[PDB]
Amino acid sequence: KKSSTLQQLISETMVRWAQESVIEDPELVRAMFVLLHRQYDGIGGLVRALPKTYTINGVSVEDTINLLASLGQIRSLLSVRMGKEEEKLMIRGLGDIMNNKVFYQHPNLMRALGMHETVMEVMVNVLGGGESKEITFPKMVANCCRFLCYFCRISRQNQKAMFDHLSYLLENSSVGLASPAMRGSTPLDVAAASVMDNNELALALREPDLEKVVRYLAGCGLQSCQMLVSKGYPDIGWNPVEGERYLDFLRFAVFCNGESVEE
Amino acid sequence: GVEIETISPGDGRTFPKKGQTCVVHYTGMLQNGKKFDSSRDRNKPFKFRIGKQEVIKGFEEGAAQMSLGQRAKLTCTPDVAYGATGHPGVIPPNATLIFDVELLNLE
Amino acid sequence: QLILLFSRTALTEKCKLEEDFLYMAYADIMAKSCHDEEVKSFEEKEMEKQKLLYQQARLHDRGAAEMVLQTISASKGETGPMVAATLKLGIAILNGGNSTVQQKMLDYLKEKKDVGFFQSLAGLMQSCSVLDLNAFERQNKAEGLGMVTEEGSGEKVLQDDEFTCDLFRFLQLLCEGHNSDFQNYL
Amino acid sequence: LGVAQVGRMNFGKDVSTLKYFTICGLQEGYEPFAVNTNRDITMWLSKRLPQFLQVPSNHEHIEVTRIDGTIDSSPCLKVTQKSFGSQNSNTDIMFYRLSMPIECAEVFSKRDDYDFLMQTSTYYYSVRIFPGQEPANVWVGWITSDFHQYDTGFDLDRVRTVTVTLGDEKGKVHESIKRSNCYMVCAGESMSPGQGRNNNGLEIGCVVDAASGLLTFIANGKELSTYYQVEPSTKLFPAVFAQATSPNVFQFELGRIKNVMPLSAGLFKSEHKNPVPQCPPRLHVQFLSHVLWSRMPNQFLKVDVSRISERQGWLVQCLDPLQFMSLHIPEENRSVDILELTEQEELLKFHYHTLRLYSAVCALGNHRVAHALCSHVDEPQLLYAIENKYMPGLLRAGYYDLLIDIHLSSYATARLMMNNEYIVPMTEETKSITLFPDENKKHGLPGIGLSTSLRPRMQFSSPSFVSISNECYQYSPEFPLDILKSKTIQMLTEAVKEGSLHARDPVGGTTEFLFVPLIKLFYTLLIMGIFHNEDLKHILQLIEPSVFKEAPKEGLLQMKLPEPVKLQMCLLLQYLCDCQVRHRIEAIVAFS
Amino acid sequence: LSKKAKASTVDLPIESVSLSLQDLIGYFHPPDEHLEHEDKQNRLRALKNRQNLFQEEGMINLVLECIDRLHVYSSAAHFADVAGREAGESWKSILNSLYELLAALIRGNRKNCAQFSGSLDWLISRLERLEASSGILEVLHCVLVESPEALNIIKEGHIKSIISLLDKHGRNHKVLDVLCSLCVCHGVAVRSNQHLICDNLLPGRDLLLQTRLVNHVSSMRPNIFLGVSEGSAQYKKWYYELMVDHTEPFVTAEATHLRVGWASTEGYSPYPGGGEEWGGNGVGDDLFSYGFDGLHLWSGCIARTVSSPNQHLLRTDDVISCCLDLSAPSISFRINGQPVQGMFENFNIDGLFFPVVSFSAGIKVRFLLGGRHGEFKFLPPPGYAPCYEAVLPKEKLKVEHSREYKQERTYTRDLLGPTVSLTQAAFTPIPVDT
Repeated sequence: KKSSTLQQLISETMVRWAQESVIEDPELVRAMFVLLHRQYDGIGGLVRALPKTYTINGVSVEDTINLLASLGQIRSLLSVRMGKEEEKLMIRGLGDIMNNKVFYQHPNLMRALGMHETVMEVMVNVLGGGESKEITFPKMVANCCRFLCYFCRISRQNQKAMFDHLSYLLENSSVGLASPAMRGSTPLDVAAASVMDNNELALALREPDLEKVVRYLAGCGLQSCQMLVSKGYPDIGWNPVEGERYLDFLRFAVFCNGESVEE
Repeated sequence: GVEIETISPGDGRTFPKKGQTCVVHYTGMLQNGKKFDSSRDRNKPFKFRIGKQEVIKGFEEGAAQMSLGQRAKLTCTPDVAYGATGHPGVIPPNATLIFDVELLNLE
Repeated sequence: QLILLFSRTALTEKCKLEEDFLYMAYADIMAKSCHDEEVKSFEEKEMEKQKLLYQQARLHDRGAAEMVLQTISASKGETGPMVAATLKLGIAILNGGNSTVQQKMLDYLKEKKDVGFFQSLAGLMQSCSVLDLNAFERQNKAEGLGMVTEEGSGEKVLQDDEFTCDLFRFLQLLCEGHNSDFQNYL
Repeated sequence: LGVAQVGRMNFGKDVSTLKYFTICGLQEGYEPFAVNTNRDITMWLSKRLPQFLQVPSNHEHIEVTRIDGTIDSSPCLKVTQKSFGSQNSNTDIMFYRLSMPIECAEVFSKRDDYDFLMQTSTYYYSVRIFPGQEPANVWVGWITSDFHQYDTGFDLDRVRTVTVTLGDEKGKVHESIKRSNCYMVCAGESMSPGQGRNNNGLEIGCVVDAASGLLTFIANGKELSTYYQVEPSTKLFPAVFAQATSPNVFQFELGRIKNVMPLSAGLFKSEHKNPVPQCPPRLHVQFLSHVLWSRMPNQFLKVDVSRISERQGWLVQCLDPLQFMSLHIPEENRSVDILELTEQEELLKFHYHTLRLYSAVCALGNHRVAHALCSHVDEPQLLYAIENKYMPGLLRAGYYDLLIDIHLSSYATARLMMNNEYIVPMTEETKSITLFPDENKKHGLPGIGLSTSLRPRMQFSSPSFVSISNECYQYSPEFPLDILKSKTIQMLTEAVKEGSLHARDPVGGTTEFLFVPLIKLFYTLLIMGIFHNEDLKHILQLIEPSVFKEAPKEGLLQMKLPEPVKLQMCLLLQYLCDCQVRHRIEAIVAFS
Repeated sequence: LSKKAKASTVDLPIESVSLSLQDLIGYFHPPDEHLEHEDKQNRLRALKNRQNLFQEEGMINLVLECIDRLHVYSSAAHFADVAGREAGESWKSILNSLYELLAALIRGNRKNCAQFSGSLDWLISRLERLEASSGILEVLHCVLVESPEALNIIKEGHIKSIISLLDKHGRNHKVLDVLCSLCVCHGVAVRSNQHLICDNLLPGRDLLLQTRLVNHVSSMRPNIFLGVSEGSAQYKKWYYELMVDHTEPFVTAEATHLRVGWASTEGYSPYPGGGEEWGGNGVGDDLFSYGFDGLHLWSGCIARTVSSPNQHLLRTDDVISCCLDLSAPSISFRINGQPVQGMFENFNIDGLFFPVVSFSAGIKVRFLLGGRHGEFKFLPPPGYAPCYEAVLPKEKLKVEHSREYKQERTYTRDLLGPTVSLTQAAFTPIPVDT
């Protein structure tokens, strides 16, 4: 009989195409079977959509729209190679998002949107660009780190979400430790904020992360700072500036809420 | 630097007063005859306020010297159109511009 | 066609096996179609056995066993939903010690000389985790402190128990029935 | 057809027109050449006006070699004969020229020294007529793009010319301008003292002062009496009219003389300040020839002519507008109907790649570049390319993609990034949302109905190059979306109707070229969300009349489409499923 | 051979190098399309392994060194003079084979293309050379489409050099493909590259083909042929009028075309000479026609502004009177009875002249030829004869299309061959020899 439903129409059309011809396009085969699975998994669509649905009152419509526009600009900045104009746009977008009140009063909305993750891949791409040599756009990287720290301070759930990305931050904790006036705007600072004043996250901290931090501290204590001595500072045999940062991170790891984590 | 040649005469009495909004249809051409802009292509009359620095000064003066309902050919030298820098991607540096401008309405 | 698509994706030379939501979905679909789960009589048991054989033939007559082997080889010893779904599908196809499926897998392995399959198998075994007393103690300390886990229950102790069980069950099913050839091949 | 011959071709587009088809051909199984075609077959015809084109490598009479300039010898383009002194060898005047012109200044001002050398606007080239070739049969000078006079008896006295005389009201002639398309002097007349041509061949040097538009000629170091005064902005092609009386005929020597630029400096903007002579590969020798076709237009202007009366005379009336898209070749100063590129394989490929580059430079939200491109490709051009049925498929796809990328890609991607997110303001409109339209639990058409989920705002900036606001570089340029959507619906309906019978003349030459760009444009419009209510209902009926009816004619889903068209239909069905999920989410919130 | 140590004692294995280069190209040949998927994957894996081994052994640097040592010479003739014949006619082939080998070595290999970033600047410096242009272009295309780090080093000068390659070598779509790769790679746009390419390629409008929408223009003429010749019996002076009942200035986005005047044939041939026969061109767009648009005198597709009392573009209720003088070659116009301060003169008089008007859509005009074929709104100048007096006794005065083909049905269209020369239009009584 007639399908009379989009689900049935799609299902029998895909089956008929597949059994009528041997499709030579892997992309076409993938699209056909994705459509078939979507038709046969109607509940799965809701299972995927409800985590990403969110309701708001009529008052916050305008500033929610403004936040969504800013987040759309930031997301569009992903498919563009990073430059000075891109840095300016990202800085102004992050500033607008911070100035918007919905960012404060709806942390769950931000977490569902995954904008912290978006800033995270922005930072990882920019660090990878010139990871070997001196990184570019320190102002933008500092702004991203400040945004991530603020996200961590907003709520505990955001803190856990950012803690889920701890391994990379400790891997690239040596971004701007030497540079002064950038304090509080470093991936190490983001990791410290993610592990700050949260006992369950201090417990979730594992030995390899602390081992990496101690390895970095040992390297700083063994060698001088290349960029300091390049500026022309005396070549002492160690790196107090970065050692202090690593010691501060270890302090945050071992001390929480006025009591020491014994393990 | 702007020189004007009539094509279809206007009323000859009404002229754009200061602070008015001139509504025109313009077709832009380079000196070699290659079109670069035309409001008739977009099918939307171009509105601009006189003396408020909204358009290039050559077009500004050409529209100022025009009566209502008139059609004119305005030639603008580079120093009154875009200077030595030009417009990136559309007008080359040191380019003289020719505009076929019809003054539809004044408001 | 679907199985050929998955097999070509697995056979494509890649540094790492990317996650494929389509692959998880359809591997689960095929595994469920295979297994399809007052004592039953001998006639009922024979009916169930022959029905399972027919359902397994529906897949292994279209390259499902080769697909499973290729995906396991492409996993390169990295645990994840890819290899988990692949192992579940392999178990579904090999349930009951399917001699035809065992023969097909052994023939494919011998004719391809796939060292990567066994290398990835060893890597998966090494990556399989065990009980973590440190994690258990930390979780017990958290519970004593009383902090409510709004997220899911902490599974850091023996994370992929079901994955370990299904990997070793797939290994056992590969040798069920005293399959001497594949026992020696392992 | 020869002299005074009249014929009529019938391709059998209408079988009833054929008068002898039934007698012989119908029973034998012969089909008319246009038995299954929805358009008139384009007819090409031999071109009456000769045109300049590059000398072929397999030409039976002409051979051209490019001697590279040495440290002491200037670069040379040597024009030489192939089969002189043999049977049926054509002995006729041939018209050679250089592929690139020298353009005079827009406004006429009214040992070599380096400063004068760099600041001069005077260019030189020379033509060396070889010894043994009679100079009386060789003409050296300049021509414009208007030269098309192929005459076996060429002489300077039959050159097309005119004089425009401008004076004021009281007579008093103010200016007299002589205008022609050929500016040459005969080598035989230019010689004057008879010599043996043994120390060197005849070396006639042509000099153009472009700042003054002055053309002068030098015979053997002495200025000839003949000179020319060309108009401003005149493009003069170096040229030689030679009749072959020797194997080796002449050389375009692209050298220089004292205090004069070479020709390459004038021809190429990159080498404008380079006094070193050059012969880049773009500069080649073209010759006048008749071996080329012309494309007859598929539609002519409708002209009404009637003798009104003895007093009123003859009335000629024309009202129906017609337009064609003209492609201009810059270095040749000529234009051609873009529909003629269906047989110009190199130009078609280059223009398709140019369209791809246009897409690339504005790809991924480069609104400034999009506004810049709006000057080169405008809305009339885009709409004409979209509608035209005789456009080559490559250009059709390129122009569809260019339209989408300039005007629609930014907002389409902006909404696609959010599509998987559902932010529902909780208002009375949201509360009014229900899962099913009425008590009868029948699914409504996807897309239609009230939707309250937050979506990005759609804004566009009007592209104008006379303003200096510097604020329109945000947002994509404005396009007539209402015209675009209506025209797309009409075009897709026509495509479905004509392809249901599977004609042999699809738009673009293939059914994929017919459907892929049009369906892509329709999908982009759907993604942007311009379609609403009635238009969506019509297009859903086009997609599938049976399922999507509101409570053989086959929709696209059952038309036996190719693989790219199947992929695009999969995209459309994916969007419809996404719309259904969006509606479900809104209804769930409303109940909640 | 360099450093002025030229001799025949040197060893130059030209044939061995050529054979080894051919073998290497065959060794690095990519798999073909018709192969099965598994074989294609195996061949790709083997090729990638070969490329990695060669790169780790530093073969790319050796190939670059060979390329540099070969380009120290200007051309094949120079290399032949320096080294000998066999080297001279093997120079170009060896260089092309080396470039092909480099492209095969670095094609599809991210690591190799990333390593080639340092040498990219040296590669682009020799694009202008005709010998190595195609090979350098292919190598650059491979590197750019593979390595983002390749794009991260491209500056304004390199893009300008590529655009100059377009300017000096002609229309090559591979250059456009290279520019597209510069603009976008791996789904990531580069604003710097996009802006540079736009600003350095588009505004010139001198390399890429330019597109414009142009109104169709039709031309109409009476069946009257006016000519001057020795021994002819044709009156020299002629006069006619056109009155414009209606004209829409802008039927479309392009200005309406309407020109009036005289056009000449090509040597007693009835059809108009030297003009486009389909559309876009009107009176005065060649050197065979002379037109007047109300503001300009058109001839040779060049317009000169001409003064007249209350000068304006041709509009409704305009009478344009055209006067032709073949005795002293002249064409004059009068608009609404007052003279137009401009004139055509000293043109070719070896053909046949006729009244002509050209137009786009949106006009309504009326030819006034005098007599029963229209009534003149003004008085023709003394000694000027109206155009209706030139009709042959058997011929009937008619206004028809200037060109052969018009809007008809396809199967009713009359395809026409070449037309016989109209010698009978000009009458010259010829004596017998004496």
